[PDB]
Amino acid sequence: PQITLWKRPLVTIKIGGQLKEALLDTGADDTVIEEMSLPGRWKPKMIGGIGGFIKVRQYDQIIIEIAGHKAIGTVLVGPTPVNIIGRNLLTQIGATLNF
Amino acid sequence: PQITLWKRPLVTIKIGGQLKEALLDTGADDTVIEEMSLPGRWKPKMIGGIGGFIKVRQYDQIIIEIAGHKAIGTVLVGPTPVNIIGRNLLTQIGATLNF
Ligand SMILES: CC(C)CN(C[C@@H](O)[C@H](Cc1cc(F)cc(F)c1)NC(=O)O[C@@H]1C[C@@H]2CO[C@@H]3OCC[C@H]1[C@H]23)S(=O)(=O)c1ccc2nc(NC3CC3)sc2c1
Ligand SMILES: [Cl-]
Ligand SMILES: [Cl-]
Ligand SMILES: [Cl-]
Ligand code: NA
Repeated sequence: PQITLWKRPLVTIKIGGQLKEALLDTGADDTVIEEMSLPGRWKPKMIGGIGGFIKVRQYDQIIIEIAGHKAIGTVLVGPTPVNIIGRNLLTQIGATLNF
Repeated sequence: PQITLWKRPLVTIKIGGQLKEALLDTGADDTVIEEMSLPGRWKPKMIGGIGGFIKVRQYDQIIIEIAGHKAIGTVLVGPTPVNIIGRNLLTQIGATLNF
């Protein structure tokens, strides 16, 4: 598909058996999801943008389905205001910016 | 161009006759640039990021070139940790996400 940018590029994702809405975010290195349980091990991490830093849990090798497309990668879980699909997963679904 | 996402989508912008580096950011509604001088009056705005809010200065109808593409629109100036080109200007340069 081709997604215009007149409004926020929100898509449905499936993660951890749950459906969520998330933002396709080319300005995000990493994928950051609101609080949820995920299986396996994790380790703490600090990530920082506008307004400062938040503490998250880093889970590796997590399968996600993004707008119908499966990928695997690291997911960060914590108190983000918005669920964000970052470049680590956008690359895996073949997403590009075109102009 | 067609920009892949294996690295940050950084481009050169020109604003006020000066070149700067900025991030093409589909997760940003608005364009936010580090402290600089812009002409005219400004209005107040708050923008919510992952770590909290910053106050910024809103300047309207600013001439800005993004990767060689001319735009004229709203620029927010404040203590952002990187220069961000958001959807208000990505739409002016005809950018889409594709996969
Ligand atoms: C968090 C998103 C929902 C929103 N952000 C855009 C992001 O793309 C942002 C853009 C960004 C902001 C920043 F401060 C530094 C940076 F490197 C990139 N990424 C970011 O915060 O990522 C974090 C900082 C690292 C970079 O990527 C890594 O993985 C993602 C999690 C973190 C780390 S933002 O920068 O806070 C932003 C930009 C414009 C904007 N415009 C707004 N307008 C108001 C009407 C609503 S709110 C608003 C918020
Ligand atoms: Cl990853
Ligand atoms: Cl590729
Ligand atoms: Cl604008
Ligand atoms: Na894991």
